[PDB]
Amino acid sequence: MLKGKKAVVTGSTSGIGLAMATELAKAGADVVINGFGQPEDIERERSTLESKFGVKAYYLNADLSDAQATRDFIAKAAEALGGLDILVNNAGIQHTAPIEEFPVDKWNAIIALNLSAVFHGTAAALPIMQKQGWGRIINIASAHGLVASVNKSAYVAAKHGVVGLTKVTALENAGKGITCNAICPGWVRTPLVEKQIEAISQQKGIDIEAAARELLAEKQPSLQFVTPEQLGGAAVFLSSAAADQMTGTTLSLDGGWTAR
Amino acid sequence: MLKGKKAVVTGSTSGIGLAMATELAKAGADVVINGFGQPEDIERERSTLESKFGVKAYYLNADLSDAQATRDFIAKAAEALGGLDILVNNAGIQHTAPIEEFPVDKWNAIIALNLSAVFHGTAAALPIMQKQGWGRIINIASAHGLVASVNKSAYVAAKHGVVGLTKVTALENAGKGITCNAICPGWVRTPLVEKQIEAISQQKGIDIEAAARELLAEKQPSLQFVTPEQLGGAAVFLSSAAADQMTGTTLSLDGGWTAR
Amino acid sequence: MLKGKKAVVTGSTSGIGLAMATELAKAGADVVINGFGQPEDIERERSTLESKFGVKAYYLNADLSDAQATRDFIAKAAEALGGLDILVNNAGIQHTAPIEEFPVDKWNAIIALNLSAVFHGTAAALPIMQKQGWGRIINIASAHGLVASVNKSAYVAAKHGVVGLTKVTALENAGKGITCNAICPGWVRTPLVEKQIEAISQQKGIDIEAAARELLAEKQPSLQFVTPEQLGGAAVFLSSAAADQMTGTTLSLDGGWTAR
Amino acid sequence: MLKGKKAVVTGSTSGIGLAMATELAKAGADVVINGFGQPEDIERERSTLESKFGVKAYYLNADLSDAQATRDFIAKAAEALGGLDILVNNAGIQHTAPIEEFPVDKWNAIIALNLSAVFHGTAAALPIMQKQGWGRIINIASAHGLVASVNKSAYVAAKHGVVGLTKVTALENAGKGITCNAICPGWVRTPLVEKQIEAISQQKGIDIEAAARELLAEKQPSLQFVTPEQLGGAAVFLSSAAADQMTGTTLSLDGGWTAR
Ligand SMILES: NC(=O)c1ccc[n+]([C@@H]2O[C@H](COP(=O)([O-])OP(=O)(O)OC[C@H]3O[C@@H](n4cnc5c(N)ncnc54)[C@H](O)[C@@H]3O)[C@@H](O)[C@H]2O)c1
Ligand SMILES: NC(=O)c1ccc[n+]([C@@H]2O[C@H](COP(=O)([O-])OP(=O)(O)OC[C@H]3O[C@@H](n4cnc5c(N)ncnc54)[C@H](O)[C@@H]3O)[C@@H](O)[C@H]2O)c1
Ligand SMILES: NC(=O)c1ccc[n+]([C@@H]2O[C@H](COP(=O)([O-])OP(=O)(O)OC[C@H]3O[C@@H](n4cnc5c(N)ncnc54)[C@H](O)[C@@H]3O)[C@@H](O)[C@H]2O)c1
Ligand SMILES: NC(=O)c1ccc[n+]([C@@H]2O[C@H](COP(=O)([O-])OP(=O)(O)OC[C@H]3O[C@@H](n4cnc5c(N)ncnc54)[C@H](O)[C@@H]3O)[C@@H](O)[C@H]2O)c1
Ligand SMILES: CC(C(=O)O)C(=O)O
Ligand SMILES: CC(C(=O)O)C(=O)O
Ligand SMILES: CC(C(=O)O)C(=O)O
Ligand SMILES: CC(C(=O)O)C(=O)O
Ligand SMILES: [Cl-]
Ligand SMILES: [Cl-]
Ligand SMILES: [Cl-]
Ligand SMILES: [Cl-]
Ligand code: NA
Ligand code: NA
Ligand code: NA
Ligand code: NA
Ligand code: NA
Ligand code: NA
Ligand code: NA
Ligand code: NA
Ligand code: NA
Ligand code: NA
Repeated sequence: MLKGKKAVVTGSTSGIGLAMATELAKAGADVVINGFGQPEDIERERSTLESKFGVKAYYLNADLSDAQATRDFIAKAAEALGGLDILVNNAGIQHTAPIEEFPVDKWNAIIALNLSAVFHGTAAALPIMQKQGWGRIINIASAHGLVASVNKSAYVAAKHGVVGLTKVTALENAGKGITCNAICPGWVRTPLVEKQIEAISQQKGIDIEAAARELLAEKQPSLQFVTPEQLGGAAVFLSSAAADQMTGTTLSLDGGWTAR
Repeated sequence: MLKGKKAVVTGSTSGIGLAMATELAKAGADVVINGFGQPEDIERERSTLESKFGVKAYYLNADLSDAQATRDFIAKAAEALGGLDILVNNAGIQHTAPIEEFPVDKWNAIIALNLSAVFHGTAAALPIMQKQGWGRIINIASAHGLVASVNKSAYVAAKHGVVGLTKVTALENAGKGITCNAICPGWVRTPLVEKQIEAISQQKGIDIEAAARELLAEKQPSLQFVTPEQLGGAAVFLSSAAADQMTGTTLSLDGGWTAR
Repeated sequence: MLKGKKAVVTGSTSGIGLAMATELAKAGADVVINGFGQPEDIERERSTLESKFGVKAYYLNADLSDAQATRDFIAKAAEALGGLDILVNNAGIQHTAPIEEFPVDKWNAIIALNLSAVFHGTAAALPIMQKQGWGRIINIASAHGLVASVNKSAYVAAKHGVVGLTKVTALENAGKGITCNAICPGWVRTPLVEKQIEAISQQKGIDIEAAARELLAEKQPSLQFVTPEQLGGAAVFLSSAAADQMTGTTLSLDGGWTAR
Repeated sequence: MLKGKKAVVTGSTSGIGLAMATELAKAGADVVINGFGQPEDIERERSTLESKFGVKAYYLNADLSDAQATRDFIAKAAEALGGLDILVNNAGIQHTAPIEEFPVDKWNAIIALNLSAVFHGTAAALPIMQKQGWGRIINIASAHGLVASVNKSAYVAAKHGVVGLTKVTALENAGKGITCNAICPGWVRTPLVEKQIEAISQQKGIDIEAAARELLAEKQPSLQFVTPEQLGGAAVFLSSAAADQMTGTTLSLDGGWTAR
């Protein structure tokens, strides 16, 4: 249980982050959610976190590609919650092209969100965690923070950067009651992956499900997707006392991707 | 909860393995324990697992440096339990000396227990897990399965070997309902470490506690020991559904050792 | 020998890059040099590459923190040389502070030079290498592309990013006659390190040389600096036929830093 | 040049080790060769090292699965050469089967040769290198010292062990003029691989060359074999002064295998 904890999840209006926020609320944490989407859907998400799980939930819209807006988001989140105990740096985007064709603005947008926002969000959260002597920073990296694939230069660079940044954060705060770790998923069937499944299905002249199977066979030896729910369980474990001496490391849920 | 699971923990009469067995029993698993020590202490351990936690517990004495005895141990364990769902390959030993002074019999004894027993125990358990379509093999490696220190050639080689073997096990059994992962602890204050603390305290002319502090400062940025209880929580997480797609990987609880 | 090769070295007016350019010229390559410094020193560097080693050398001033200026640099370099066979992405900077005190403009400046310039320079070079069916991209990462230290968040993140980017580059160009690898130095006594040695000497109240010794003892088990000359030899090896199937990897010259 | 160096190559009657011995002799080192094969072929190998390259060469038959015979081999090699400057621990074997079917005697034979012989050979060589203040120990690991594949439990465990052991060796001897590094090849078309190519060709009902292509496509993004000659060049580089601060690390020549 994380009863009375105060949690922030970036990019929690979809996908993995939505499951992060749900599992943390189900464990008893109050939660700040964040991200884009349809306003009616976001408010139903917010209000149902409260009505299902009996916690407080707040939605703060911030485009975390802007540094100042990320730092201001953290301050607003902490004010809403009355503190900040668990920060999940989750928001991220993907774009695929070979390096020489890779758009300079997509490189800049993936580095800004997928790497720099993790730095700015961490910097703004740390003093709150340091003054209270307890904290969790849970960065959502990827198998692509440890290995590469073709056509994903910006994303692999950003995610490797998040793994490095996670290690620094942990070393700087070692013994202070604060841990920092990176969850590194393999394929999870969210919209970020569905786009790639569709691009495959068109490239190969096959249906969507045969395309999902080929996606998995290429990288993920279990031939099964990792689920958002499993990922939210991993974050609940990282938040637990058993994980008090787990810091500066990666937690790979990837169906065997990085074992080969 | 792991209610009704059937677990085996090698080297569970002391240290980390004793905490493994306790936490698994507290989660509801029946447990086979194993290892050396004083018979009165071992039977009190067995019987109190049952009387505290309401599970069945069995002690099977096997010296796991013998291959056949390890394979026969697994069969006897499975017969006792009526199955075998979770295998914790934990038993291990340490010896410190520079390579050119390192005793050939201590190299052979550390490779036999710390590496080969993990192979023989896995081989004997696998067909039971494959026929039922579910399993957990949890190997206790070390930070020394990922990095090295001086004077620990056999142990670092064995533990690196266990990390490799964990990856193979996971790949061969990917998608079958069986996962295999390696818990990689930093310093944990058990008798295996207390001996090194004492050797330090004599080398340096200092008390035991100043020696423990120097041990930690050299390797473990948190300056705190990892606890057996924390480690048993990590094994309970690896045994959970959230970890169904966590396979072939290492889970480092090391206070930041391997982040630097 | 690399007789008739055409090489580009970013940040080759000092330090490691100057030795890169020297060793490549001594192997027979024509060389483009780049970086800041005193104009008289830069022209003496250029002209002495030619007069000592009998190659052609060109100095192209570009601030590689600007993306367009990096891409325009590569085109100008290729025009100067009449081709582009070996690209050494070396220019980089350092800044030390804890995360919550780390200046947002220094994060942006280290990501721009130490990571994004490697991407833009690679993107501009690749089509030249792809059309000729031969190439070397040699990225200068760091031990800090594989592990972390305190107070170096931007730099560790950038260098991890360069290791990821090196892997992508290599995978996208596998079998085309082009390799991409990352040289990962430990401490090398250049101005980037001398500043840290001086900061230590002031923190500790000791002379500069005792400070250099403490720098080395903390991280580098050999207790000796890696030299720029050794690093230029590593790049000459990466450029050789023996390294035709060495791609997507790191080459650590770090006195044992990353072995522990 | 390695003029006047004294080198030992285990398992140098075939494959990679034969190329190791050739390249070292071509650089000017005297060489001890070792391994099984037809006596006429071994003596022609020995004598042609001398007659082509003008060095001294000696053949010492030792089965390095025996610890004492490995230690006695090193002493005999050093007596032959009048010293011992470069030790290449290369001899190794492979066997493929799933873990539960993997023969206990093949596990023991792969651990004995592929791991323990590297320990015994290193232990016997070290005091000779320590007394002279210079040495190279070059261990031939594999991509399978860093990642796994199915059906190769003993070999992946042994090779991971060699990577760990390489790190210890380097740390214990850091700053003494002795380095220890692991060359980690991807696929190299020697008899050890030809057997696997043939097993594939039968499994799939295809010719030998289509089977070699499928072997490469599964693991090695360049779609080209690494050559023994390239590997001997890597060992000649590790033996050079440029590599004086390269210690405790892996040098991957694997066509991109471990980048993904
Ligand atoms: N899906 C996978 O297979 C997979 C695998 C490994 C890692 N990841 C990572 O998991 C994380 C979540 O991805 P997902 O798959 O759930 O994707 P998703 O697209 O379903 O969700 C992305 C979330 O981030 C938000 N977001 C996007 N741009 C933003 C911005 N500028 N500011 C604030 N919020 C922004 C979106 O609104 C959404 O809430 C990402 O960091 C991604 O890199 C995903
Ligand atoms: N303590 C640490 O800091 C630390 C750190 C990393 C990894 N480890 C690993 O954790 C595991 C447990 O170690 P620990 O610290 O709890 O040590 P411990 O000495 O307290 O316990 C070792 C257990 O193994 C048993 N054992 C020893 N030889 C055996 C044999 N031949 N057959 C069967 N059982 C045998 C012992 O009786 C005991 O039950 C080992 O694999 C060790 O390598 C420990
Ligand atoms: N010195 C070390 O211990 C060490 C260790 C590991 C990695 N590195 C890396 O080695 C590389 C070279 O560093 P060094 O130690 O030789 O440092 P240095 O300071 O001596 O040289 C830096 C070079 O980069 C140039 N440069 C700086 N900003 C630039 C810009 N915006 N555009 C173009 N050129 C620019 C400088 O003018 C100079 O030529 C860097 O990537 C650094 O991160 C150094
Ligand atoms: N070929 C590859 O693709 C590949 C890839 C990665 C690593 N490796 C490693 O490279 C090394 C050399 O393998 P190779 O492919 O050249 O194989 P190879 O079979 O062609 O040569 C093996 C050499 O070891 C000798 N040898 C075998 N058993 C021995 C024993 N008990 N004592 C002494 N010598 C013995 C053989 O006689 C022969 O000289 C091995 O360590 C292997 O694991 C090979
Ligand atoms: C696996 C998935 C990710 O890393 O986010 C991707 O490659 O897009
Ligand atoms: C940390 C502890 C271990 O790895 O078991 C040791 O080095 O003895
Ligand atoms: C070692 C040196 C570097 O990585 O550039 C530094 O930490 O500054
Ligand atoms: C690649 C080759 C090796 O590692 O020796 C093999 O897997 O057999
Ligand atoms: Cl790929
Ligand atoms: Cl050490
Ligand atoms: Cl540090
Ligand atoms: Cl495989
Ligand atoms: Na709280
Ligand atoms: Na940002
Ligand atoms: Na059961
Ligand atoms: Na055994
Ligand atoms: Na390390
Ligand atoms: Na040319
Ligand atoms: Na740039
Ligand atoms: Na000599
Ligand atoms: Na042996
Ligand atoms: Na991999």
